[PDB]
Amino acid sequence: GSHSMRYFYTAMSRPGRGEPRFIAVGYVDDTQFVRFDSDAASPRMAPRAPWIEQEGPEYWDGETRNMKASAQTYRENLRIALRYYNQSEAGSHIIQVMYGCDVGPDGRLLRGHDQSAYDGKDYIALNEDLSSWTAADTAAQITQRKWEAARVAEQLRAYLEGLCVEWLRRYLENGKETLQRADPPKTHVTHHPISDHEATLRCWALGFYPAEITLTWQRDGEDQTQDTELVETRPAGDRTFQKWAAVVVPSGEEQRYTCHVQHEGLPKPLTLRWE
Amino acid sequence: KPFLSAWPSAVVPRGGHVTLRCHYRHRFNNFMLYKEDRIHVPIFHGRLFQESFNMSPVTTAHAGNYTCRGSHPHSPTGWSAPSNPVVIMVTGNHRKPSLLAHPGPLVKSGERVILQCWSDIMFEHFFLHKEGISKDPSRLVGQIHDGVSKANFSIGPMMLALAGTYRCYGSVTHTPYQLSAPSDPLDIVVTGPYEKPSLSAQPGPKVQAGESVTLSCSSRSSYDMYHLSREGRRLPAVRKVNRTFQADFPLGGTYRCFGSFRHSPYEWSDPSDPLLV
Amino acid sequence: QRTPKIQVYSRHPAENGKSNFLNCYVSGFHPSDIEVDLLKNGERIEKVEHSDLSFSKDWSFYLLYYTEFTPTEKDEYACRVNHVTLSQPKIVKWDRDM
Amino acid sequence: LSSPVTKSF
Ligand SMILES: *[C@@H]1O[C@H](CO)[C@@H](O)[C@H](O)[C@H]1NC(C)=O
Ligand SMILES: *[C@@H]1O[C@H](CO)[C@@H](O)[C@H](O)[C@H]1NC(C)=O
Ligand SMILES: *[C@@H]1O[C@H](CO)[C@@H](O)[C@H](O)[C@H]1NC(C)=O
Repeated sequence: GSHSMRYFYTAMSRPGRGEPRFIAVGYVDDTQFVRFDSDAASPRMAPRAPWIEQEGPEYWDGETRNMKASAQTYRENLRIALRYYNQSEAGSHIIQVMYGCDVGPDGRLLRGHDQSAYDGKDYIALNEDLSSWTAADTAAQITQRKWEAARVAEQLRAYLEGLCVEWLRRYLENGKETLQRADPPKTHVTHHPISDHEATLRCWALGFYPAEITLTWQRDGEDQTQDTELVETRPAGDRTFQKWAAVVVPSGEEQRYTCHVQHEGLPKPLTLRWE
Repeated sequence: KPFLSAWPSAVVPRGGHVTLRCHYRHRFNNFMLYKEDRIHVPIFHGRLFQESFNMSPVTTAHAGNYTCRGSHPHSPTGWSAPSNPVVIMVTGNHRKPSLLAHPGPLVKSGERVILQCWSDIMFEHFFLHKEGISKDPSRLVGQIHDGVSKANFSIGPMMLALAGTYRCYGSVTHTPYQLSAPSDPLDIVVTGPYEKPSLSAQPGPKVQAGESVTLSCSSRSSYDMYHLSREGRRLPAVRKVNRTFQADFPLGGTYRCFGSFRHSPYEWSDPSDPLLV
Repeated sequence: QRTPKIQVYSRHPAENGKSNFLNCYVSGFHPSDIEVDLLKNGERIEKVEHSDLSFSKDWSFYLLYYTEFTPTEKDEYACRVNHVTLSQPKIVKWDRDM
Repeated sequence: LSSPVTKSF
């Protein structure tokens, strides 16, 4: 602990360019493990992580049925959205959904999530109590009174408290060696002249897991918070991550700058100096 | 390969209009069309469409199975692979068949319904079609029996995506893409799983010749609108002081009421308890 | 409508004459429809694979395109990206130091 | 495992 399981649905209309498309991906923490694309010949829920591949036929059958139903549902939801917002049937629109659970050190449920968006903007969300909704506009309000009538929140609460947590625990068990063993970053500092009076110091962290990490630059103990170039964390491609942090320094004071790295794969925090 | 599509519908009546679009390499720009067997013989004597092929008005000549090829220079032939087939079916060529629902048009969620399409005329094929833009019709062979041809379309497990208005068409042997006139429309409605409302009467269910009787449909759920149904009407709901939503239908027969929300005409709640007037 | 952020980088520390993987990581964009090509000496590398479409908590999409390459200092590698928010295709050249 | 709960808008 702690760990999370998330599902990401994307449903897209695209008149003239293709049939409506449904894509679903599953994550445990920062690792994707399943996917579904309705644009395949015979769409099936497919494995994306090696530790789920030895799950049996029953699992892929169940998930594929569920996903086909979800695809149908969300196509119709695109139609319904069209009516709700009084939009033309010639435009391209997108529904996004993310849902899932967070569990702690002992596998007990910490948090439930279920959020939905339409055309990039928040549409409707399940509240922390997992028994009510929050709608962002009037269409979303229609959806809310529908779901309240259908008692959706209770079924959702049921899924989040049981199946979601149990399967998450089983997954954390299937791939313990890659999901629960943090990979520490390989770190190093590089020097890149700008002017003859300025130079960039770049702190590199490579091949770390999981994705969350802290890279700071200190000038004699003070965090250069608002003068640090912090590039977004990026995937190496082998389920690990890369990050760097650059600080521009006056030449001759490279010594006064240190890079501090914290990551759960590290016993103690690192301090690096360019030499 | 290009993506071929018909707007707004592939099933189109005579006198109507349908546009064929060919999307290839992020362009609808430059394509040729083909029918079902002269596969490498472009129609209109090999006419190039610099624009989406608009057919208007639609005649029975237009009916057929289309594929398109996109202009791809620096390429084995200068043309792409064949696109997805798109069948233009022209309706209004024969007497309409009949369509009926078994057991009825009101279908509980998760349950199944049989849409039966039958006719006096010996149709070779039947097509079930749901009213809507970009929809494919379902085909079934016509069984001949006792002087009538018929076909049983099975629809289910019932969800909102299958609710709506249905028409069936017939086609004879030698003109497969020429369909009959549409049958009289059938509104298939899914009921539930929205909680059922309560039904009452004012002043009561016992009524004689002289005076008024109004049915009150009530629920704690925010139904936008109530439907009154008798065995064998539509009113907006008003929010009452005790936070109940209610409708009052000013009027024998057995009645039930169904709640429903806005912009969603084909999905109703579970039926209320019956109330006989 | 949101415009894509692009990163072009290797999976391992770049060393000339050694097997490696080239990554164009695109993110923060909306809608989903996007075009991404890995260029070598100006022209597309076929055998380019990409990850499945996912998105962030701000509902912005992200994708990883990648190919197997061998870095040399004669060859130049880049990534070309087109999107509805982009008037003209954006090209980001691979720099071993970024 | 993914949710079996229908979310019809
Ligand atoms: C349409 O044509 C394709 C090939 O040209 C064929 O495979 C398909 O069966 C045809 N569809 C119909 C409904 O005849
Ligand atoms: C077809 O539908 C109705 C009722 O199900 C009726 O004509 C007949 O019983 C059905 N035929 C079957 C199920 O073969
Ligand atoms: C709500 O108030 C109306 C008065 O118009 C009454 O007829 C109805 O029974 C009330 N509903 C409930 C649930 O008490």
